[PDB]
Order: sequence, then C-alpha cells, then structure tokens
Amino acid sequence: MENDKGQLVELYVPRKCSATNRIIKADDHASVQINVAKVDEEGRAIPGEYVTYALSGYVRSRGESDDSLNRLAQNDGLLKNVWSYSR
Amino acid sequence: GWVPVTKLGRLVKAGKITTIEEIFLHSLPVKEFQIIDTLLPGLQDEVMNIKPVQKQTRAGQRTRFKAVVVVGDSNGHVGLGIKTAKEVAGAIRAGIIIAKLSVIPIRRGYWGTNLGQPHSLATKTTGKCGSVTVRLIPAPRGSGIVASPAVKKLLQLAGVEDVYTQSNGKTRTLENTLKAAFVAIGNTYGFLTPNLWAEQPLPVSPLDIYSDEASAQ
Amino acid sequence: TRSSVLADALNAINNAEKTGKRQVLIRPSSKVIIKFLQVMQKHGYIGEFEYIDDHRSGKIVVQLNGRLNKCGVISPRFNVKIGDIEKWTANLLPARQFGYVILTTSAGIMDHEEARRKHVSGKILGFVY
Amino acid sequence: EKDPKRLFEGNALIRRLVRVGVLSEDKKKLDYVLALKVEDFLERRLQTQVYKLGLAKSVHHA
Amino acid sequence: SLPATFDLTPEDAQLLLAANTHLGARNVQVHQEPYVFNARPDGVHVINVGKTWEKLVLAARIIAAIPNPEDVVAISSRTFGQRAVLKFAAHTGATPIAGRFTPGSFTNYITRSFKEPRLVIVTDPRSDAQAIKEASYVNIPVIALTDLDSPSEFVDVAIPCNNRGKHSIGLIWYLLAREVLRLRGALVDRTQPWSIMPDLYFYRFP
Amino acid sequence: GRVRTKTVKRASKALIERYYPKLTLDFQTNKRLCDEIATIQSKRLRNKIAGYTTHLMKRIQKGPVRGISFKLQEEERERKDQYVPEVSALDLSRSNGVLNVDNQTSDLVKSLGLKLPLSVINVSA
RNA sequence: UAAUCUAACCAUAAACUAUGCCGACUAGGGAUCGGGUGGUGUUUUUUUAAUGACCCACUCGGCACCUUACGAGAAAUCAAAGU
Repeated sequence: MENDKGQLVELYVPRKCSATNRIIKADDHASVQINVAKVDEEGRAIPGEYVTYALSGYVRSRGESDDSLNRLAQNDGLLKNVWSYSR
Repeated sequence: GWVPVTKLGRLVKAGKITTIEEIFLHSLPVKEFQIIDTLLPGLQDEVMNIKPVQKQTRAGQRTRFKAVVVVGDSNGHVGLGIKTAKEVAGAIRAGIIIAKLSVIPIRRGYWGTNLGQPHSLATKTTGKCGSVTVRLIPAPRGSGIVASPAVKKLLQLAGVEDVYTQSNGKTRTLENTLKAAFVAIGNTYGFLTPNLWAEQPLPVSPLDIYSDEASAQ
Repeated sequence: TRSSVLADALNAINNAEKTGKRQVLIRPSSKVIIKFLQVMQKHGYIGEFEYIDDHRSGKIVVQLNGRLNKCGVISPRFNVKIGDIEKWTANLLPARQFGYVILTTSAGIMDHEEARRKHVSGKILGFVY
Repeated sequence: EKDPKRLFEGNALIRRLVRVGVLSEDKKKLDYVLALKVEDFLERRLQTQVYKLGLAKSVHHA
Repeated sequence: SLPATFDLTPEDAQLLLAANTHLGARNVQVHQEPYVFNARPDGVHVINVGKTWEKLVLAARIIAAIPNPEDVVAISSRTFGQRAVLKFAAHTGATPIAGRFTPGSFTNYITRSFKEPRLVIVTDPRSDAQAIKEASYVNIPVIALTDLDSPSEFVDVAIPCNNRGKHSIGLIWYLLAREVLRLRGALVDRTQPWSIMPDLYFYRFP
Repeated sequence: GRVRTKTVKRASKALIERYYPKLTLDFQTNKRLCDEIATIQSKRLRNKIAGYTTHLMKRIQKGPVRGISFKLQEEERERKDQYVPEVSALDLSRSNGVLNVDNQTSDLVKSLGLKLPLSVINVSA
C-alpha cells in the first residue's frame, strides 16, 4: 500500500506461508519456520547458508505437514523418489 | 532493576532490536512486560469498568474486584486485559500488565482515492465472542467514529480517524463487547488484499543471527 | 433436486479452498460455468483448468492458487438497471477498490467495470473476491 | 471524474468557499473539503474579524 | 544436489534388514500410506527402506544447521529408548530428557527445568504427546520416529521406523548420530565405517 | 510416631547438593559440619537435619539420587560398557554369513537393486 | 416433472417443540445385515484345483455405535444442529 507520492505506508509487510499461500499473523503461535543446510563438495556443510521453508499454523494441525515438506523439498532437488504426484 | 530471564529479553536489553516489528514479523512469543516499555515508550492506558464480584466461600462473602483495562498508542497498536484481585489498587496494576503483554498491529487503509495519509480501515471486518457480533466498515473523511462510547474510546487509542460500526447481539455486557471489537481489529492483517499478492523471500530470525549473545550461562 | 448447476459449481470451489487444497472436480459442466471461470482467470484468482468430455456433459478440473476468499452466486437472477449497479456493489463487496460482480448482459457475460465503459446492463449472476 | 455534473457543481462549491475565505487557496481540490472544521467558519464572523484587525480590546468589546 | 557418496551403502542396509526394522504394524493410518511398499500375506506391511534413509539424511541436514549444539532436545519416555538418547546427546551436545517430562516446562519460566530449544526430537508421539502439544505453543519444529500407528499432527520431517523392536529403536538414533557428525566436519571420510560398535546404543536389563 | 517435616526434608537435600564430597556416612563427624557451611538457629534442629542426611547418604551407596549426582557425569560414563559385546548381536556371522528374510521383501532390495548375500524361506498363512 | 385416507372414556408417563422434505459438497474409526466381483489362502471331500463351507481384500445400499472439531452454538452438545 502506497500513497500518491509513492512511499510505502504500512507498518510492515507480513510473511506468506509456503504450502498454501495464506498469511501468517502476529498470533499464529504454531507457525514453524525451518532451515536446512547446504552441502560442500568434500561432503561438509557450509555454516552460513540455508534453504528456508515456512509452514502455516493449520497445515500442521490437520497433519498435512510432512507431506507438504516432501512436496516442497523435492522441487529443490533435496530428495529424489520419495514423493509422487500421481497418487 | 531488570534481569531478563527469557532469551528474547537479553536480545532487547543489549539493544539488538530497535522496533517492535521484528517481534511481529517472525511472530515471536513475549512473556516479560518490560520488553514493551522500552520498545514502545509512548504507551498509555485507561480503565473501562470496575465491578465488585462475590464468592460465597465458607458462607463468608469475600469481595473481589474485576477490572477492564485498555492500553494503547495513538499510532497503530492496541491492547486489552482483564484481572480479578482481592484489593482494588492491585487489580488495576495487575490489569495493566496483561494488557501490556498483548499488543497487536492494525492495518489502516483508505476510502477510495489516495491523497496523503491513511485514515480508515482497509476492508470490512468482524469478530464475535460470546454472543455479541461487531462489524467495522470504512468511511469517508469527516466521518469520525460512530460507535457506542465504550467502543469509540477503544478506537481512539488505535488511531483510526473515521470508521462505521454496526453491532448485533446483547451489547450490554461490556466485557464481551470489547472482546469482540478487539478480534475485529486484529484480523485486519490477515485479509489478503491484491496488492499483497507479490512474492518476497523469507528473512531470517534475530534469534540465531545473534545466537552467541542472549544465551544462558 | 438439482436446479442450478452453477450454484454448486462455485460451492464446490470454496468448500475445498477453505481447507487449503489445490484442485477440485466439477460435475456437470456448462456454457455459463466456463465463462464465469474465464473472468476469474483474466484477473488472477484461479490458475488453469481442463475440460473432460464423456459424451454426456463433461467434468472440469480446476487449479486454485491461494487468492480466493469467496466466490458466489445470486439465485433469482434479478434485473439490474443501469443506475443500480452501484447499490449492488456497495453491499456485496469488501472494499471500494477491489473485487467484482459479474452480469449477464446483452453483449456477453462480463464484470462490472467492463460493463461501465461499454455502457450496457443486464441481469446479475454472481460476485468474486 | 470527467462527468459533467461533477465539473459544474464541484467547481462552484469550491469557488464559493474560497470567495468567503474558508478553503485555503492551495487546497482547491474536492477531497479537501471533507476535512473542513467548524471554527473555520467561526473565524470569519464580524465579531471575530474586527478584534483581530485592531479595533476592540477584547472579543466582548466587539 | 547431493553426490553419490550420499547414496545408500549396500553394507549399511545389511544392518537394517538384519535389525528387523522394516516391518510396520498391521494397521496403516491414512497419512503414512506413501511409506508402505507391499503387504505381506501374514498380515504385516513392509516399509520402504530406501525411503527411510532418504528421509534420514534430511534431519541431519536440519540438525547441523543450528548455531549452538545444545539447543536440540531429545526426549523419550519408553524404557527402550532412554539409554539411546543419552549416548546420542553424550557426544553430540544436545540436552537429553529421559524418563518423565514435567508439564509446563517449555512455558512457565518460573520452573527450574525451563528450556527454550530450537528443535525437539521425540521417539513415540502416541505416548509422548505432552512434548508435542506444548511445542505447538511456542514455534518449535519437531522430528519424530514414526511407526504406522502414529498420530502425525504438528510433526514435521518424520523418520519411518519400527517402534516395537529393541534394536530398531536404538539403531535409528545411532545412524542419525553417525550422520550428524560427518556433516559437522568432526569426522574425516564418508566411506570409512564407524569405529564404535552400534550395540552400545541398545538397552539391557538383568 | 516420628516422620520428618519438609523443612527437614527439603534442606537435607540442599546440603547434599553443595557439599557432597565433604559428607561422610558417620553422623558424629558431620554433626560438626553443618554449623560451618550453614546457619542453624536452634540446636535440636541441627541434630535432626544432620540425622536424615546420613540416612539419605547411604542410599547413594546403593542407588541413584533425586538431586544431581556426578556419578551420572562420570561413573555412568563408566557405564559405556553396561555390556559392550565383543561380537555384535547384529552380526551376520551368527547367521552363517547369509541373511534370512521373507519372500517378497527380497523384491524390495531388488527394486533398489543391490547385491546382498541373502537367503529366502517359505512363509505360512 | 401441484384436491390435502363391556363402552365412550378421566390425563391420575418434564403430555423432546423453529425436522414437495428432495439435491451438491466437506475428517477419521472399527463391528454387524442384504447383493455382487475377486483369491497360488484353508478345510468337509471329489482332492491341498472345484462343487461346498470358511477365510481375506474391495464394492454398491441399510438401522445403529466410538473418536476427535478446522467448523457451529447462550451452553449442554452436534458429521450435521457445518459450508
């Protein structure tokens, strides 16, 4: 949101979920956010780099969380052959 | 003095967090009321209703005193809590602390065109608790706040200049009315409007950028 | 028994987007289902969709993004004049700058801004935001 | 906008408020009248414009 | 984006099939049906071991991505796990919890047992859910050792196991403990086997 | 007719947690000790407080504590051979160097396609 | 796809009540009752194929029951009393 002149005039833009594109507010106290570690050519881990996933409050309560991890992670090449579209 | 005993509290005592929005972006839980005071020094309260209430323990009629206290800015932050206690002046000061603990933002938008500051709400919203419903509606300039006096006084301290109300249900138990206007504000960040459609990448928490600090001994 | 086909072809959508799914299955299709869908697709509210046919009246499989709050139908299709769009639009829609109510009008099915600058009017059909 | 009743009845309402001196001369836009206040007419009476212009020592001497 | 040194070793799976950890329980629930290879005519179902290793390196890619290695907490309340958690947390640095979990220990900072972790690792979330339910209040991701009778609510990345045997509960801690050190750089080469006997992590009573 | 109140019970295990190597299974010595490391107002209260610590202290020579104990930190770290076997129970050498599995589980390893020395038996039901 | 199928009794059962009723959609769980399709599984035996009973898995239709609750409600509670 921005005025006639052009500057943003919210307080501060909030975080969308990543499995269902909802919006996570300041009292969604089950809204997990999870990092994984990039890897090295020798087989070690860079201490400073991540890949970040944000999951909403209610994809976890129904129990649909871990499958939504496997769907999300496998697009980024983390896994192979553990999730399948045509169920 | 102030000893932080929660690991958010050490991060803000040392001054690694300068605005309250870093608590709100990563939605962090807060459990120490001194965090808000340094963060928002302009906060300011009023007391709404004080009512004696009674319990027939041992057939000895011991008096409590329930209090309804709203705290709030005049920019976009509010708060509201309720506490019963044995003595009158303890129930007020205990009632302030829960209200300092529960602070939420509010998205403030326009009516129509785009000249200058925002005054009214972004959309229409509604919260219901108990049996009361309260629904808030955008208004043009010059409107002001049309509500009951106990609800007009809430929306001054969140700083909405013009808004239209409409409330159903038994509105004459005010502990339940204010608990519905509260829900009907805090949903304003949560309606995905179309300008919020774009994509952004996820930021990273302060609770592990400064991880060596704010760690126990 | 089954009276309106469109009225529960939009009841099947938001009933399975309140639970955060990504795709739904509609049955039967219609000539006025598809054009209601093709105006929630040039505005971004849904993704893409496919039309089966099985020689009776086909099914549809739609792909939903994240962006619908509600889509609906208004069941006596009343007769909107031209001075009376803006009383229907001040009641159904959440704010003055987004959302749409769509109409069946003598020059096609369209939304309510698109009917202003063509200067037409017709019967109501539904809303979307 | 560009609706000929807005342009004829707007630019007359604006023109009358400036001609008595309530709207500011840089606020000649139609949205700016929706935040006008009640003492912006109260400061144009003769009881108030004669005390400011140095003729009476108080507002009850006007 | 993980090279062939991260593939499943034929020697490694020789342990798992020896450890009888590929025998699920006789009643699948509806959420874990991707993990089932095929049903036996006896009545049991066979877990896909190539899946249970592929979602084993992922947890270690989360455990290694934390700054302070004492912010992981590992919990059990069954007898069969509460040795294996200790030797896990021994030479990695997590803060173990065995025996009884006291209620209100991730909230209520006036307790002496108050903790504020970054992950939680549980074994059997059927009979353990107090740590599951409380972590839901304060934004704590969680990892479980899921059977096929496991209520998988609030639970992220979920290692499929057999939570009935005694080797099979212990061994999955051991292979997890082996892998987390390799990522840290605390070891030298992926291809060399672990010097420690895996029978150390077990449980025995006279 | 004589059980000990919590203010005996509570402070007896506070003293055992800060000065455990200093204590001793004989009562007559550490009677002379609690006055040094703590402040006891009366005299009979000291005699009761040191009475049950020594009775608590001989539990330590048989079992574990309900406070903290660094035998967990060191002698349970000597319990890293509760019994470590010299040959593992998970050793295929006990199975003549060949793994004994069911029928259709052999298709699982053939699915991922590995070369293992396994045998196959017959199943009932 | 719509005109309104001994007797008589006295209420002496908190005498549970804002349910064209037809239609679509929305989470689990196991028992039982009909009809059908499967199976290297059994066993009366004609034989460990089958008739034959069992047993297992799916399937369309039934009166019930136990869970939870995103939801709904003034609450008790409710897979509809939800959308």
